[PDB]
Amino acid sequence: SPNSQYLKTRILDIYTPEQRAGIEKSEDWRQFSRRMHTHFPKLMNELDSVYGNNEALLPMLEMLLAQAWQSYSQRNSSLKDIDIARENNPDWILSNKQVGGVCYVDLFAGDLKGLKDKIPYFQELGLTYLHLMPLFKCPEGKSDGGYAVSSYRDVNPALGTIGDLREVIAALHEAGISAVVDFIFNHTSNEHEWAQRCAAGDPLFDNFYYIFPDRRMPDQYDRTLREIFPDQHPGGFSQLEDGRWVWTTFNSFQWDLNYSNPWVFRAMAGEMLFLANLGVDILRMDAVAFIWKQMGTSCENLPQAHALIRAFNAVMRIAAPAVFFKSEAIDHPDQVVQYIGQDECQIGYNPLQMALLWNTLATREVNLLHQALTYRHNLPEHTAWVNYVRSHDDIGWTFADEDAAYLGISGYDHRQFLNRFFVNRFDGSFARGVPFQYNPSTGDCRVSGTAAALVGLAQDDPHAVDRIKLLYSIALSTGGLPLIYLGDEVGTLNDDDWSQDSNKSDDSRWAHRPRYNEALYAQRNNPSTAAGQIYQDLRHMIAVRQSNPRFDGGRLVTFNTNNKHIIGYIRNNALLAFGNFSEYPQTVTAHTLQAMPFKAHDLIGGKTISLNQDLTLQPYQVMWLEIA
Ligand SMILES: OC[C@H]1O[C@@](CO)(O[C@H]2O[C@H](CO)[C@@H](O)[C@H](O)[C@H]2O)[C@@H](O)[C@@H]1O
Ligand SMILES: OC[C@H]1O[C@@](CO)(O[C@H]2O[C@H](CO)[C@@H](O)[C@H](O)[C@H]2O)[C@@H](O)[C@@H]1O
Ligand SMILES: OC[C@H]1O[C@H](O)[C@H](O)[C@@H](O)[C@@H]1O
Ligand SMILES: OC[C@H]1O[C@](O)(CO)[C@@H](O)[C@@H]1O
Ligand SMILES: OC[C@H]1O[C@](O)(CO)[C@@H](O)[C@@H]1O
Repeated sequence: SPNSQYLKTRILDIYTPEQRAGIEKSEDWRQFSRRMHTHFPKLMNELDSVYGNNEALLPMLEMLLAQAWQSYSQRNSSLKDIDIARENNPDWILSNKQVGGVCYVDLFAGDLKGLKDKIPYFQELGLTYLHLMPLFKCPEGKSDGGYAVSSYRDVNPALGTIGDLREVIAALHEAGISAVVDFIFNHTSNEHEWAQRCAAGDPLFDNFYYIFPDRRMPDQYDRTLREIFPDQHPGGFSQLEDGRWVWTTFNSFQWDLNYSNPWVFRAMAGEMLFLANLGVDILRMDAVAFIWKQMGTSCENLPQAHALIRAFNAVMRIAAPAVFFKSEAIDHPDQVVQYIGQDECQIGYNPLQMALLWNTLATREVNLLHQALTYRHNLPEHTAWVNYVRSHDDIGWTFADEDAAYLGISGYDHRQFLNRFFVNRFDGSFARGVPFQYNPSTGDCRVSGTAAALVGLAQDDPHAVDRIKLLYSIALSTGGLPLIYLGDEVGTLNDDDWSQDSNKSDDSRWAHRPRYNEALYAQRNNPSTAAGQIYQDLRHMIAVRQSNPRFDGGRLVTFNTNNKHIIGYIRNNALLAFGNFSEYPQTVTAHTLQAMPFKAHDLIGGKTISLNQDLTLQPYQVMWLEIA
């Protein structure tokens, strides 16, 4: 294997002697050379572990490093300042100052210019982080909501131009907001030029996808593949018009890229560098689990998938240090956490906490949540969870069966209950969700619907507003970067017309992708409305989180409340949080509170609470007590 010094000398061979002397004395080359020294051994090691003695590895690597240098050279000086800042502040992601939001540009603001016009609202809300849903060109009609990408470079013209996107990112940065976008690197649309040219037999795109002559290998693979959208097709493959079969983990119009071809890694690393130099701060690594395949396995979470992501990480450390990764792994918690590492994905979605928030609202019992917060919350140094309540996707019940079994809970039976409960097929349920991907072969099902729909706001359940507050309080205070599904902060309900659009009617996730509700946002400062009640209470929690250092960092210790309905945990040995998941009043006894200070200020309600007597919480009440 080559060394960084050898490879650097060859990078420079493209220059005339006169040009080269100038480059070698330059600040950019000095920084690039330093980062090569520090980070190239990781890049080489990870790529070696995946591709081994492949003839194409060294030529690909040299091509990639040449691109990395050109990319860093071209990179804007303002971005190079963020590179340095984050290179010397790896824990910026862990600051209590960070609060994120996510929205669709079209649904929330019409187009990119409209989105730029909403930036003052984002500042008003206190956001420091904004994830914009897939922005680039995609098939007309059905595109999995933009996740079938036809071009990584050309903006969806319904949203505007690449110039509009540049103005948005600059305007976000001006407003103190990180720009977060998707890196959809497991698959492209079937209309992507790479896909068309690969299928057409263009030798330049040979082996860019997984294409088979018949069902022989697809049948073998399907013995062990999980079905993500069983409504759409069985197993992991779809048939082309010419009779061949292509790997399609997701929709039939999403073709899995073939990372066993090192030139595919190179191609996507080039796409990553392009996004980096737009000034993107965080790339959401979509479908991380699926980027390596192996017969006889689930073709999820394989060692090479992790190694490739670590290879991508090294490329950013070399050529765009400001760019961090957010892993999307929605799976068993033992597998979710493996993507999170300073050298892999520095942050990642926390589906366990999210799913168990909803679980706890249904059961009223904090057992599973307490277990998760006790044993699966704390992370390695320089990493963080992204804690959330809802997303653009369905809710999957991804708690661990093994964990549940310790508590005497059958995972299978419990999921059957949660699914009935949240689609209003259980006596007395307050939830108004919609099924998503019921799989008759496994009994698995997921849930669609907005936060407000799932807590009972559609039917004006008097507890709905407080339920929303409780859920978000936990995401905001457990430690990690909280992510608001924009629209939730004014109680936005389902798009009840989603099923009438023939492009959407077989995908119930569209139920919880409503447009910006002008009527609700107009009432956000009106305490007489649900919208204003939700907004003011969420905004207050955001303000407290961001201003109070007791929330800093990602670590917590749970507190045994001795009440099966009340969750408790402590931040920085200084903030004691209680959340009541019962619709009835619930007490923490004076006996349970004996070790605490005599009195404590509650940041939620603003009163001084006596801890030497029984503490009774109203239904769904949250308390944030300063105990140091
Ligand atoms: O200065 C480096 C050293 O590289 C040698 C070739 O062995 O020339 C290479 O570097 C030049 C300057 O970048 C290139 O113009 C040339 O094409 C490349 O072969 C020497 O010529 C040079 O001294
Ligand atoms: O049920 C409403 C609506 O949802 C769509 C597709 O998302 O199907 C979902 O609901 C069906 C009924 O339970 C499930 O069989 C299916 O798996 C689920 O995705 C439509 O098919 C349906 O009309
Ligand atoms: O009927 C309600 C019960 O159904 C299931 O058994 C669930 O596992 C349990 O949590 C719930 O209380
Ligand atoms: O760490 C400081 C951070 O605060 C922000 O404004 C919000 O993310 C970032 O743009 C900046 O890098
Ligand atoms: O740090 C918080 C501490 O400060 C006080 O208000 C006064 O000492 C205590 O009641 C409280 O425990």
